[PDB]
Amino acid sequence: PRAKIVGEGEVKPSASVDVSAFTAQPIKVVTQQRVSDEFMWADADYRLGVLQ
Amino acid sequence: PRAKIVGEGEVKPSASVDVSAFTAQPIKVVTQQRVSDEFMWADADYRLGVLQ
Amino acid sequence: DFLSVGKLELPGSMIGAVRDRAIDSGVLAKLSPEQPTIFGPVKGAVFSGV
Amino acid sequence: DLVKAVGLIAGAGLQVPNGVALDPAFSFALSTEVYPKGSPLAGQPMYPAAGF
Repeated sequence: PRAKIVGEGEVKPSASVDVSAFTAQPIKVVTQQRVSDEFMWADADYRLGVLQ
Repeated sequence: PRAKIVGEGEVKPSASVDVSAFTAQPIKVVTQQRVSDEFMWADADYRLGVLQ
Repeated sequence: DFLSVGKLELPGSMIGAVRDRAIDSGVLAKLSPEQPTIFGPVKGAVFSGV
Repeated sequence: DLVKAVGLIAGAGLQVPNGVALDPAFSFALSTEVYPKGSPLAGQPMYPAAGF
C-alpha cells in the first residue's frame, strides 16, 4: 500500500488490497501388475527376489 | 431402497439410491435503534428498566 | 449406477495465505541511522568555503 | 543456458530462485570447471555438473 502526505486539517485517504487465488483438483493415479501364481512359486523356490 | 426376494440360484440385484447435496450461504441480519441520552438517563434515574 | 463424489460437491482445504513478493520496506533506515527529535521543524547552519 | 535462465527470475529482482532440476543428459553437458587456487572459493564446483 502507498502512504499519503497530509497536512493539519487535510483529508486522510485510503488505499486497497489486490488479492488472488489458485485451485487444484485431486487426481487419482494407479498401476497394476499381472503375475501368475505359477511365477510366485518359482519366486520362492529358486529364491530370486523378483517380487520382493 | 427396497430389497428383493432371492432364490438359491437367482442373481442378487442392486437398488438405486440418489444422494444429493445442498448449499447455504451465510446471511447477516441486523436490527438497529437510536434512543436519546436524556431517555437513557431517565431509565436509570426512575428505576424504569425500559432499556433492559 | 452408483454414488459418485460429483453430486456431493466437496468444499476442500486451505493451503493458507502466502505473500507474492518479499517485502521491500526501506533503505534509508539502513544507510543513515535515525536520529529522532521532538515535534516541529528542523534547521541547520552550513559554513562552506575557505 | 542456465545462468541466463536464472537471469530471467532474478533479472527483474522480484522473485528469488532457490531450486533447480536438471536432466541426466544435461547434467553431464555442464562443464566441470571449479575455481582456481587464487579465488576464495577454491576447490568448489563452479557448476552443478556430474561426478561431484
